[PDB]
Amino acid sequence: NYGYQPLFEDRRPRNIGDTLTIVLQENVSASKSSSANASRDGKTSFGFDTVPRYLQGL
Amino acid sequence: NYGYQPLFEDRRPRNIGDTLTIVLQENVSASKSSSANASRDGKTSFGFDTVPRYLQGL
Repeated sequence: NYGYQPLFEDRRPRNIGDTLTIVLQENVSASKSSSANASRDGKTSFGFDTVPRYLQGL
Repeated sequence: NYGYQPLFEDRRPRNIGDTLTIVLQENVSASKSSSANASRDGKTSFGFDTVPRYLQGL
């Protein structure tokens, strides 16, 4: 004797020892990315190629 | 016995121990960028290639 068994209810595990099918379908995909940058360029110049006479002391 | 179980309400977790499915879907993307620049160019010239006689002292 197996006890009350339903007639229209789906066949589910109910007690200890009942078997159940597991469809293993795992798909995990995690990602991360990052970046940082900095730049700085400078040029300076001053040339008195021909100095006038009133400014040759400076 | 499991207590009052609704019939048309969706199957939600209500008490401690109930299971809930989480669909992990994260998509975060932050960005920032900036720049600055400056420039300055100068030329000056004066040439008395042929100096007139009344101006040869200056």
